[PDB]
Amino acid sequence: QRSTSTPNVH
Amino acid sequence: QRSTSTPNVH
Amino acid sequence: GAMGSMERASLIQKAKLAEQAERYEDMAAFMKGAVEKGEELSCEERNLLSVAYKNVVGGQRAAWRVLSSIEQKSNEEKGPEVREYREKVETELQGVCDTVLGLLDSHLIKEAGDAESRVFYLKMKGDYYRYLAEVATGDDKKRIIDSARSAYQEAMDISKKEMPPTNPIRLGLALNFSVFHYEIANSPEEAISLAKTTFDEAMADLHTLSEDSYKDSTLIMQLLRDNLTLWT
Amino acid sequence: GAMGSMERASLIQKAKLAEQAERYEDMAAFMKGAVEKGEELSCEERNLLSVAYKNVVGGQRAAWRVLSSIEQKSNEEKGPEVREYREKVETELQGVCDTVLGLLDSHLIKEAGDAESRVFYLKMKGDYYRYLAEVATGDDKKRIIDSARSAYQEAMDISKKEMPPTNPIRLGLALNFSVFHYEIANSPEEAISLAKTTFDEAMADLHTLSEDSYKDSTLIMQLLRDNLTLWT
Ligand SMILES: *CC(=O)N1CC2(CCCN(S(=O)(=O)c3ccc(Br)c(F)c3)C2)C1
Ligand SMILES: *CC(=O)N1CC2(CCCN(S(=O)(=O)c3ccc(Br)c(F)c3)C2)C1
Ligand SMILES: [Cl-]
Ligand SMILES: [Cl-]
Ligand SMILES: [Mg+2]
Ligand SMILES: [Mg+2]
Ligand SMILES: [Mg+2]
Ligand SMILES: [Mg+2]
Ligand SMILES: [Mg+2]
Ligand SMILES: [Mg+2]
Repeated sequence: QRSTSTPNVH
Repeated sequence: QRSTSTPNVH
Repeated sequence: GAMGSMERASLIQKAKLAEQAERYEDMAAFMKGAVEKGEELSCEERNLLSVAYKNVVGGQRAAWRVLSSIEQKSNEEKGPEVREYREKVETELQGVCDTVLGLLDSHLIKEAGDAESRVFYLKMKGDYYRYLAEVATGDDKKRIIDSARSAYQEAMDISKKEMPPTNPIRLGLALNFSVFHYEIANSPEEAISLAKTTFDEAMADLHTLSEDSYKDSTLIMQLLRDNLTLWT
Repeated sequence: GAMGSMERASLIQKAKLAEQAERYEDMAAFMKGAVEKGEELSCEERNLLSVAYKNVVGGQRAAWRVLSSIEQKSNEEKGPEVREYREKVETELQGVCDTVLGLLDSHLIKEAGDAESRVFYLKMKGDYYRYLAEVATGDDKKRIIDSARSAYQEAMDISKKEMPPTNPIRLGLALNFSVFHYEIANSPEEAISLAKTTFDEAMADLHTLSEDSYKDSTLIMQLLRDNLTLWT
C-alpha cells in the first residue's frame, strides 16, 4: 500500500 | 432517470 | 493506419493490457487495428472491441449530457461558451460513432459467419446509430433513426430464427432495441411490449440457458425487468 | 497554440464546464491556453489547473503502475508487447509532466506574487518532477530527483517563513515532500520526521485555521496521520 499524497479538491 | 441498456461485461 | 505494422496477435494482447490499465482509447485503437487485418473476430475479440468503444463513447455521451443540460438551463429565463463546448464534445462523439460504423460496414458485417457474429454486429450498428440519434437534429436525424431501426430489425429477425430466447446477444439486442423505441423513437408501447415479450419468452424457455453464458443472460433479464418497472 | 484565439475568460469558463463534464484532458488544455495568456492565475484558477493536470497524470500513473506490475511479473520465472505498451504509456506520462513543468518555468514560477502562489507553483514543480522520477532510470533519474528535492525545499523555506502551520498549501506541500522522501528518495526517517513535525506544529497552532480553508487543512492533517500510521 503506497503512501498518500495531496488529493484533488474543488 | 433514463432507460438502462446493455452494460459492459468482460 | 497507425497499427498497420503491428501483428494481429500483438494488437489483441495489447488491447487486453489496455483493458487492464483502463486505457480504453488505446484499447479501441488496438482493436481497430486488429479489425483492419481483415480477419474475423472471435467472441472474445468482439468483447474487447465492444468494451473499448462503449467505454469511449460512454464517457462522451455522459459529458455531452452534462453540457446539454447546462445549455438547456441557460436557455430558460449568456455567452456562446456552453454551446461551443457542447458542440466540440458532440463532434468528437459523432467521430467515434462514424469510426465504429465504418468498421462495421467496411470489415465486420458480412453475409456469412455464425448467427452470433451476424446478430452482434447488426446490434452494434443499431447502437452506434442510436448514439448518433441522441445528439442529432433535422434532416440528418431522420435518416439516422431509420438506419438504427433497420439495423436492429435485421438483427432481431436473425436472432429470433437462429438463437434460443435466453441467448445473451439476443437478449441484449432486444433490451437495446426497446431502449431505442422508448428513448429515441418516442414509441413507449412498442418498447414495453418488446421488453415484456423478451422477458416472458426467456422465462418460458429458461431451460435454454447456456452454462458458459447464463450469468449474462440473467443479468439482461433483470435489466428488462427494471426498464419495465421504470416504464410502468 | 490551439487556444490562441479564445479569450482568457472563455478559456476559464470552458475549463469549469470540462470539470463538470469530467473531461480532464480538455480541462487541462483550456487551462494551458489560459496560462499562455501571460496573466497571473488566481487561487481558484490554480485549482482548475491543478485538478485538470493531476487527473490526467493520475490516470497515466495508474495505468503505468498496472503495466509495470505485469511487466515485472513476466520477468520472474515472453514477447515484447508488455514492455512496448508500458513504454508507450510512460512516454505519454513524461510528455504531460514536461508540459506542466514547461508552463511552470515559462509562465507561472515568478520572483514576486504572494507566498501562496509562489509556494503552490514550486510544490507543483516538485510534484511533476516526482512523477517523472517514479518512471525514470539512470542518468536521467538522478537529475530528476535532485530537481524535485530542490523545488520542494525552496517551497518549504518560503512556506515556513510566510505561512501559518495550518495553511493548506503548506500542509499539502509538506505531505507531498514527505511522500517524496519515503517513496522516491529512499529516506523513510526524513519522511517520518517531516510528517510528524508538520502534524504536530499544525496541532500546536490549531487556532490559525482559516474559516475559508479549515476543511482542507484538517483533511491534510489526517493524511499525514495515515502516512505516519502506515510508516510506523
Ligand atoms: C460470443 C459473441 O459474439 N459475443 C459475446 C458478446 C461480447 C460483446 C458484447 N455482447 S452483447 O452486446 O451481446 C452483451 C453485452 C453484455 C451482456 Br451482460 C450481454 F448479455 C450481451 C456479447 C459478443
Ligand atoms: C489559493 C491557492 O493558491 N491555492 C488553493 C490551491 C488549489 C490547487 C491545489 N492546492 S494544494 O495542492 O495546495 C492542495 C490541494 C488539496 C488540498 Br485538500 C489542499 F489542502 C491543498 C491548493 C492552490
Ligand atoms: Cl470549445
Ligand atoms: Cl504499444
Ligand atoms: Mg497480422
Ligand atoms: Mg439576460
Ligand atoms: Mg451539431
Ligand atoms: Mg484573452
Ligand atoms: Mg520460457
Ligand atoms: Mg523509458
